[PDB]
Amino acid sequence: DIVMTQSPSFLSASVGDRVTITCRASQGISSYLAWYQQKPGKAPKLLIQAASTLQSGVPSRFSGSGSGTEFTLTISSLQPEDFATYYCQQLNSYRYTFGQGTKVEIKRTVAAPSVFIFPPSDEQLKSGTASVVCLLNNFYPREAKVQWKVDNALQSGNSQESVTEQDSKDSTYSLSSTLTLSKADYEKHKVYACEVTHQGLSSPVTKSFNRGE
Amino acid sequence: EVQLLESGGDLIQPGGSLRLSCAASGVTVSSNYMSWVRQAPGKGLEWVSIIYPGGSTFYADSVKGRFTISRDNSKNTLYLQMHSLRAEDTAVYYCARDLGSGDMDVWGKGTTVTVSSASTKGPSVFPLAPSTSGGTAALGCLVKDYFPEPVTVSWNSGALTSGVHTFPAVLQSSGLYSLSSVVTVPSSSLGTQTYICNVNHKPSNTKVDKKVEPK
Amino acid sequence: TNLCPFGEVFNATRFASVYAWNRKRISNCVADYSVLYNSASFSTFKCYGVSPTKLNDLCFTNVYADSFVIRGDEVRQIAPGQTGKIADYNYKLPDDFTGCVIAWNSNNLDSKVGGNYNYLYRLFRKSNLKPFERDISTEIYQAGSTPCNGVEGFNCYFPLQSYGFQPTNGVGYQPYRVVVLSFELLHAPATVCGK
Ligand SMILES: *[C@@H]1O[C@H](CO[C@@H]2O[C@@H](C)[C@@H](O)[C@@H](O)[C@@H]2O)[C@@H](O[C@@H]2O[C@H](CO)[C@@H](O)[C@H](O)[C@H]2NC(C)=O)[C@H](O)[C@H]1NC(C)=O
Repeated sequence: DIVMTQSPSFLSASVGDRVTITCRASQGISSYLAWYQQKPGKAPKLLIQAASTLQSGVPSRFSGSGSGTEFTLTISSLQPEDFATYYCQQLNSYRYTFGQGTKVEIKRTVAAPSVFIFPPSDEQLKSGTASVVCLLNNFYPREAKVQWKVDNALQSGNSQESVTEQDSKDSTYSLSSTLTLSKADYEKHKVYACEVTHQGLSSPVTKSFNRGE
Repeated sequence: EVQLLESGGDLIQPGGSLRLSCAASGVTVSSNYMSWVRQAPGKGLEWVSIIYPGGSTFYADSVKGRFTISRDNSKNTLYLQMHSLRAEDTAVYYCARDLGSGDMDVWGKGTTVTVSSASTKGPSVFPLAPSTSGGTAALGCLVKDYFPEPVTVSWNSGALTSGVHTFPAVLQSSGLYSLSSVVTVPSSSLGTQTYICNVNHKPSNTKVDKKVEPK
Repeated sequence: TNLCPFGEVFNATRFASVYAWNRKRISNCVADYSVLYNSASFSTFKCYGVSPTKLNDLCFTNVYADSFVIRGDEVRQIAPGQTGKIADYNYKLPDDFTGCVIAWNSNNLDSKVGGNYNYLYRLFRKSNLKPFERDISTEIYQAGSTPCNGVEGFNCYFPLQSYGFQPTNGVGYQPYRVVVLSFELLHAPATVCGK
């Protein structure tokens, strides 16, 4: 069976850069390849058909080439809104085979997060659960470290985090961390804090509050 | 003027059945190669089935004998009948027009199929209230303990979009989902501009409007 | 008395496209089937309802040789009860088909460096062909609500698509020459027999 290997799986490039994604077929498939763009939370969009034909409604900075076993998708001037996953597809096959996909991230200037801490609502504590939330807003790069401390005591196993996809306009991320205690344990302590370390910060940032005030 | 509108996704228990629909306009379903393409959470694209303009049908191995693609010419609608559904059938299902060689230029917005034993539960929505740092402040909504995905959050019925971040949902140990949606605003507007998050959870037919204020 | 002209069919220099597949009637001759089943030059030799080596003791009223070029991937469609673009829209064998399907790799003849586009197949047709039906029309196919009136465009497609045979394709994409032999039994005197 013909296999389609796509490389690289991930790439980061700066706005204006020339980007090239490769799709290799395990044997000669002539020009029977299509390229798709899928932005997060959207259906895929057909960019190129027949290896090199630019589909109507695709910016001319997208271009395909290739024949036989090696095909390229080139973005000649990377834009922030080009953040997406890109897929190749072997055409004219019984199998309708897709490539694994290449995720394209925009490389932008290091941006420090803005940190906010949110106490649990009085309404939720009525149900017997406390959710403390730490927001890390608009930062780059994606790597960030959040530590929860409850009266100078590091927490473990009682928090979960989530990161937005890269913003399509400013290429930043945002991170959300939730610390979940029972109402009982929540009222045994006073100082609730999340400590953020990030490359954009010249020193770790602490956002705290005192349960009560 | 060409659109593929799909519906029929729901929470379904393993071994159950479900029929997805795809209403077309601008394209004539019966004259085209029409495919169903699905995508599991975080995974790539997987072709599922196709119906030729002449009526021949074909199916991927993983669904052969369980799914049945069909079409209703009078209603200009594509169908995907699923039986003996499995957990690995959980995905976002798209309908697409195949230009003939496999290249699909028209896609629908997709419909979500969750195959689980768990029952449906609507979300609890708690306020993330502002204190605020500098000239700008942060407020949000905690959307807690719902099942299954997805929910969608908007602010001020869709008027407030700048500075809005709705985070992807984390799966708690209880089996329920939690998710947060926040928006940064100027500190000055906090006392003279109301902020409401609109949480829509189709699987439970629930829609929650939470008014967020400071304390 | 005279020998059946199989060489004109199998050793023909140029072959038809599958949408315009070519039929030759073979009648009033002695058929030497040993020339075919004793050949090491075929990659597919499938017979239905009859045995190839046991064919010279049979008589027929007419023999029909249909021949065309298709992908290697698609020879599997030249058989009873198949579906796909070729069987549905180009060449359709009946379920009760009696005869033989013969195919050999012709990448040495039918592929060109920049790609050979002389061979076409029908991509768009509203319904399937009946067995042995033949469609060589070139009407613009209307894929949408609005009519085409002969103008190619969006939702208005030329029904024929080109193969484009390049010599470095994989086997499934290389051109294969196919010959389908049909054995006609009428309540009429025979004209084709083996030695
Ligand atoms: C297809 O042709 C081969 C070879 O044909 C040669 O060139 C032709 C134009 C013609 O002039 C032939 O006489 C030439 O030999 C045929 O293969 C030959 O078959 C005979 C038996 O009939 C055998 O004795 C020879 O050795 C074979 N020669 C070669 C080179 O293989 C073949 O029979 C032809 N196919 C059909 C269906 O007739």
